[PDB]
Amino acid sequence: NMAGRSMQAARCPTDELSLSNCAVVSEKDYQSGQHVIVRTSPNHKYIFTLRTHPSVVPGSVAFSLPQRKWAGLSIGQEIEVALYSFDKAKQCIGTMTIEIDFLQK
Amino acid sequence: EIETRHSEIIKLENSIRELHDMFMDMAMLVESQGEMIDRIEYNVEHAVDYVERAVSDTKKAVKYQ
Amino acid sequence: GMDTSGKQAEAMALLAEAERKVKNSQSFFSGLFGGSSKIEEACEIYARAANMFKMAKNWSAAGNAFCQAAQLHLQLQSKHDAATCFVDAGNAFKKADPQEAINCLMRAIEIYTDMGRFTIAAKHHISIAEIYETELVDVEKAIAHYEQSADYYKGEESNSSANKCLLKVAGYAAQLEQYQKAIDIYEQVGTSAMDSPLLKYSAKDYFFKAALCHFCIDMLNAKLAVQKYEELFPAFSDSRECKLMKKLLEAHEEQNVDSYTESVKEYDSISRLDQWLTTMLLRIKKT
Amino acid sequence: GMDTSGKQAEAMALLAEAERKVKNSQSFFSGLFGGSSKIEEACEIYARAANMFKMAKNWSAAGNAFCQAAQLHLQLQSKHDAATCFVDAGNAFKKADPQEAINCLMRAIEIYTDMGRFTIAAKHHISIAEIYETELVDVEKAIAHYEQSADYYKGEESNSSANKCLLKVAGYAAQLEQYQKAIDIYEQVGTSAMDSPLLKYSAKDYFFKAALCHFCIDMLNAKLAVQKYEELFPAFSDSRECKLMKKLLEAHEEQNVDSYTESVKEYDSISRLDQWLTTMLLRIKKTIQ
Amino acid sequence: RADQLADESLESTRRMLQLVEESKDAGIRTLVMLDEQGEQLERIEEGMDQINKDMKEAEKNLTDLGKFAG
Amino acid sequence: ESLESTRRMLQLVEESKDAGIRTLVMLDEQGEQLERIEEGMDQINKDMKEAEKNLTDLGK
Amino acid sequence: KNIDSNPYDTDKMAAEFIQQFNNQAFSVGQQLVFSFNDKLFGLLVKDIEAMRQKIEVGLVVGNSQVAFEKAENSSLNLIGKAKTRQSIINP
Repeated sequence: NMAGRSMQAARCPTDELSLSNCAVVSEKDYQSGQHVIVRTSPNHKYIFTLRTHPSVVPGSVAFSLPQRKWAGLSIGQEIEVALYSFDKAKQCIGTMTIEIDFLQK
Repeated sequence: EIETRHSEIIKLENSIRELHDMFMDMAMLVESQGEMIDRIEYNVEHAVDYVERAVSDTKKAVKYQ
Repeated sequence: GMDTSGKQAEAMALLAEAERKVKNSQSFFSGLFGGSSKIEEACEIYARAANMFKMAKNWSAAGNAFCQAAQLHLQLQSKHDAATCFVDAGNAFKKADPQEAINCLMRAIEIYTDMGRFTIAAKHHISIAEIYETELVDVEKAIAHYEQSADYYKGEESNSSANKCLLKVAGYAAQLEQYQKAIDIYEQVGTSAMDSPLLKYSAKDYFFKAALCHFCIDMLNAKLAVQKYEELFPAFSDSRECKLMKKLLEAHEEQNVDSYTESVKEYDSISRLDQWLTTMLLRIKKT
Repeated sequence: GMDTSGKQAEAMALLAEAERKVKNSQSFFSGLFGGSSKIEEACEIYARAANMFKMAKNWSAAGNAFCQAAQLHLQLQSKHDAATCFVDAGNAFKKADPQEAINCLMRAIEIYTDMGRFTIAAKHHISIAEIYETELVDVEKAIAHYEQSADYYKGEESNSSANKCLLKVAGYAAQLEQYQKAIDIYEQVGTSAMDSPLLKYSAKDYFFKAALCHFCIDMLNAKLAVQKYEELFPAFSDSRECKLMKKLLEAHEEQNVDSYTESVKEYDSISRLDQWLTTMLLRIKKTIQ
Repeated sequence: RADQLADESLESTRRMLQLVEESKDAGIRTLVMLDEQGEQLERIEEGMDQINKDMKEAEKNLTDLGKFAG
Repeated sequence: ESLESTRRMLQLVEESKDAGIRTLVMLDEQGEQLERIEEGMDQINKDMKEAEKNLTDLGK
Repeated sequence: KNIDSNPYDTDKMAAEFIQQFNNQAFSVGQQLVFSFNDKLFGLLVKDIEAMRQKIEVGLVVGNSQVAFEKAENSSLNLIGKAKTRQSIINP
């Protein structure tokens, strides 16, 4: 976890977890709230906040479709995950701008 | 002008069809050649092996003498 | 004709005085111990009786004679002659009953691999694979034979034969829905064919088939895969295949059966399709 | 797999058997003086061990055994067999160690050319150049090997092979080496096909390449050579390449990079590039000032 | 607009006729070429099989003669 | 009529192309094979010359 | 993925429902999948009336009667008598 471990990408099991924007991991592997860095290559790391789910098989992390098309992920692809710790004194979001549009035309 | 274009289209049709026939004949002849080269490969390799073992055995027999 | 059936009768009689030759082996070679050439001419009459049978269209008898001649001749000597006789028996058995042809061909394969002659062994492996396919239904044994023959061919840099064998294997595996091996093989062969100026025109078809196979498993990564194909080969998008695949994948985003139905009908309107592509599309586009 | 492990086990056993056999042969030559059958049978054991070892899928020791057997065989005044074993060992090492493969292949080349066979020597030279350039990054030695192969081919009026080798050499030189040799080779090969049986309409491209090379040198040489070819080969007058070149020449004359860019874009739109003309055209555009 | 129509149409006829003639001479020439290697490889068929028969029979007779001498 | 004629033209041209590509592949296979057969022929020639000459010399 | 504009006969569905679900417990708000003319539909029990006293949980029997009303803002076109529309004017 701290150093990072190899994981198999899986599909999100529930719609709610898909809407939660959090990576779904097994309680045996992680806990909910944990921030992990997903490494697909030396130059591609993506930060996700974890949410454990009983349906998630250990050794795999579930991601929703928008997460998959953002991180360029494939279900069943190998990823390396290491727990990440924020510098709350510096990494707490004061103001952030969001571009929003209707999801379905 | 348009009459010349009709002549051109007629000529092009003729040429395309006879090109098709030629190409088909090419393919037939080529595949035949491939088959029979294969048979020759087989026979040549067999001759190579037989004659190599032949020379080996003959030289061993001469050594026995 | 009929008189040649009578002479095949006296050719069973020829095998019969070959049986008298093995009766010599039983009792008379005690005084004819030096008659190893007598055994050789017995094998020769065996082979020629087998040839008269063959001309007489008696495939079972010709194969029996060939196998007996091979067994008698393979007295730990003249092994290559025994291998030739075994392959001749296998060819005779090809028609009618081919099962024992498999065993004789395997024995010849072992003899040749013992000798090291890998082109002959691999072509015989292709022969047994194709007779399995055309006569029997087992495909896994054909797949293993094809893999073995392709390995032997690639051993001696015979790249094209291995490439075609792997193309057939990938096609069969795709029919057997094991898409990882198929995509591996198709990508390999396409990226190899594009290397040299003699085959660069073929790459499009291999890339299209690999794209279809990849698209079968994961919709989402299909777009990334096709983008990778495009960027790797700038001259791929122009091809009608890439445009059609893009149309199909973008249409799949919206649940409209028509879109892809008329896409495929229009594409077929310029050229006919094969069983493999039509079946694959029918299976995949169901969902 | 059982097949592998068994193949390596029996190969080690056979190698030990061959070593003890050769030592006992050294002993017996003085002890009994049986001639040379002992060494020959030891070489047969070595060859069988090496072939089943390369069959075990392991290569380096296979080629090493081939080299040892060939050395011991040539020790008995037998040359062609040793050279064939050298070639096989080099082929085996091709995927194991380039240096030893190159050494053995050069040995085979020298010994063959000593025998009197050129085409085999030229083929080995081409293979050496291919392996040298494909994985090792260098050209000059490859250029030399290709030139030698072409020379040997022309020695036996093998026009096609020497033509291809010289064309490749000229292309590589134009890429990196200076241009005069490219000019000469390209022009000679192109003009040596005016009466080709199938290639009557081939030399055109070659001339264009030459023209480009000439244009890479200077504008005046470009135009003068262009005219010379215009008179020499009437058909080139009506080639699309002639009009493209003339348009590029007149555009670069006035120093309007936009005209050159649109011309090259229009050519690319009509016809796909080749990845060799684009580099030369970029280099030409680099010097518009 | 008929001007560019006539221009492109003349260009089309010229190119199509020329290109067809090039394809045609190419093909006819090559087809005439094929037969030569056809019969050449036939004749190597025959020469080779004669070699094979002769050497096989020679070697077998010589082995028999050597056995007779020994 | 010209429209359907050009449809025919397209179909014929693409068909000829598709088949010719395989024609070329086959011819490449033929060329690939011939060098191996040539090497085997030269090897047997050398072996026969040396063997027969050595045997004849030994006969003396 | 299987949405279509084809009409679906409610009366035949009602018979199929009785045929499929007769003698089975049903509760208000229950969700189930129903197979009708090889088409899968999602059904939600909205109201249940005893054989006119209102009941919370009931048993479907052969003589039980079915009245259909399409879901809010649904495009389903219900025909037949076993029913009981949107205002063309904005609410």
